[PDB]
Amino acid sequence: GAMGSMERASLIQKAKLAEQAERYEDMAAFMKGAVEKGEELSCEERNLLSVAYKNVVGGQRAAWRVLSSIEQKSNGPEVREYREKVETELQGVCDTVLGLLDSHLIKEAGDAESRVFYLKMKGDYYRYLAEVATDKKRIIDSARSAYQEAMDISKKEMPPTNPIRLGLALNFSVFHYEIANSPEEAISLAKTTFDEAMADLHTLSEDSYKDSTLIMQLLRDNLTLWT
Amino acid sequence: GAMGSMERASLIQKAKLAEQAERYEDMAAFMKGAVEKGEELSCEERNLLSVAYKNVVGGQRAAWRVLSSIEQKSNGPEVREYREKVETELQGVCDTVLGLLDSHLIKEAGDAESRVFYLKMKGDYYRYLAEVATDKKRIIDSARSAYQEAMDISKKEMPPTNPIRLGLALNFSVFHYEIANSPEEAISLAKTTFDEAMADLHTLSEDSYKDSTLIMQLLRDNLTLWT
Amino acid sequence: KLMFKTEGPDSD
Amino acid sequence: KLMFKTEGPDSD
Ligand SMILES: Cc1cc(C(=N)N)sc1-c1ccccc1
Ligand SMILES: Cc1cc(C(=N)N)sc1-c1ccccc1
Ligand SMILES: Cc1cc(C(=N)N)sc1-c1ccccc1
Ligand SMILES: Cc1cc(C(=N)N)sc1-c1ccccc1
Ligand SMILES: Cc1cc(C(=N)N)sc1-c1ccccc1
Ligand SMILES: Cc1cc(C(=N)N)sc1-c1ccccc1
Ligand SMILES: [Ca+2]
Ligand SMILES: [Ca+2]
Repeated sequence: GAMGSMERASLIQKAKLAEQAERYEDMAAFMKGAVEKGEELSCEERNLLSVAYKNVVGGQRAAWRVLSSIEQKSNGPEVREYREKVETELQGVCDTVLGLLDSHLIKEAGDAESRVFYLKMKGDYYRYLAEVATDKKRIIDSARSAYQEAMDISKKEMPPTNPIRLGLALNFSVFHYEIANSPEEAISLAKTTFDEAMADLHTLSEDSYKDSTLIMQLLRDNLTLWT
Repeated sequence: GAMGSMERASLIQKAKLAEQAERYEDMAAFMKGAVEKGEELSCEERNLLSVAYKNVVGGQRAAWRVLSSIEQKSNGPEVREYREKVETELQGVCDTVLGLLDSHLIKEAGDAESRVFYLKMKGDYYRYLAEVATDKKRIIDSARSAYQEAMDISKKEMPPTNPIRLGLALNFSVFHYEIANSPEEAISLAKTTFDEAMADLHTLSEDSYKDSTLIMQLLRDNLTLWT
Repeated sequence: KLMFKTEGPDSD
Repeated sequence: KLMFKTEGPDSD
């Protein structure tokens, strides 16, 4: 692609600069370029990839919800047309991320930390497709499958306070609540995740304790909304 | 361009939707499309045009300053390259706006409200070019010239509380302070503008008074910083 | 749309 | 860069 002539290290440096500049579309394109070099990503590089596309799709999701709400209240073709424009661009970003994961991040990821990270992302970007889907069932089952494989590996291979495991459970629980229409499964997962992490905090350093409790607080926030 | 097949009214409707969705690049492209229909713009349409491009260039300016500061502290080619990338895109947006104003918004604007609005914009987008210029003199003089013609018309044709006149003086004063390195001219203009507006507030309705005092407060804010 | 908490940047 | 007040959206 357009980044094929730039060094991998330069793409990573510029992704970090684009983050500082809040230039997340640039950040995402630089990290896409880095992935397409074909080498595995480090922990820091995986986080750069995720932060970039989360910011990009986050703006599109927020736009889509504004337009969808206007559209629903309005029910001329303009509101529908422009909602469809934004929806199509959002689906394109999701398709791009899923393509990176499938070609070939997931298959080359052998360590639990990398494989769970990528399978969580796969679940997330199928979930974002599900939010706009109206084939919705197949999309939902693809999110569930990715999340479920990530959970199984995380439960075998990672401590219950591991931040990737915690963020996976948080997002899978939200999937259950509002995509799968399984609010009891959502609440159950969030509770069990919070409680098993609480009982393992005593093993952690001050810095790891801060990392884990920050995501535990998100689980708590959702439980407060849900119960 | 790409908007040539969409109705003028649909482009305006979608610009309003894009504003609500905080999709300012879309908003700008829709309003560019509307301008290129060749009809004059209404007051509301002029404001849509200005808000759209101000948000777009505002993001680029903020990014450029982040990168410029990193670059200056750093003095590999990456920081310079990426600053140049952002700078080039910012200059392209400015060039686009200036092209709309020159083809043919300004020449068809006969009313003082429309002509001052567009000449203010011309000053602003040459000022944004000046902020990144290192031909800087010619760019600065093009901003000054546009602002000065706008001021002359506004002083002849508009009351001193008119919000367009007030926003023009505010921005011209900032031009003086930090582009032209004339801080005394800046302070003088802001003071005289504030005082002549204060003495005309008694003529205004409640709603017009709120419009004018909001921009007077920006003049005050700057004077507080400058003195 | 009430949005619940999910991992990473609350970008939407 | 201290930015002074200018008209319209404080978008930067
Ligand atoms: C959450 C975060 C954001 C960062 C940035 N914007 N540079 S660095 C960072 C981090 C996290 C864990 C361990 C070391 C650094
Ligand atoms: C967790 C995180 C988020 C980051 C970012 N936003 N840049 S960098 C980062 C990290 C991870 C491992 C080692 C060093 C830095
Ligand atoms: C079903 C599917 C699988 C995808 C992938 N693996 N990249 S992208 C995708 C999709 C969904 C909605 C609209 C356009 C494309
Ligand atoms: C400042 C502003 C923002 C608006 C919006 N986002 N829709 S409408 C508006 C305005 C201003 C003057 C007279 C009538 C409406
Ligand atoms: C001043 C302004 C800003 C606007 C916006 N952001 N949409 S619309 C608007 C206006 C102006 C004249 C008559 C009706 C609306
Ligand atoms: C001097 C000038 C006049 C312009 C116009 N009327 N559109 S755009 C422009 C410029 C400035 C810097 C970099 C690229 C283009
Ligand atoms: Ca459209
Ligand atoms: Ca670059």
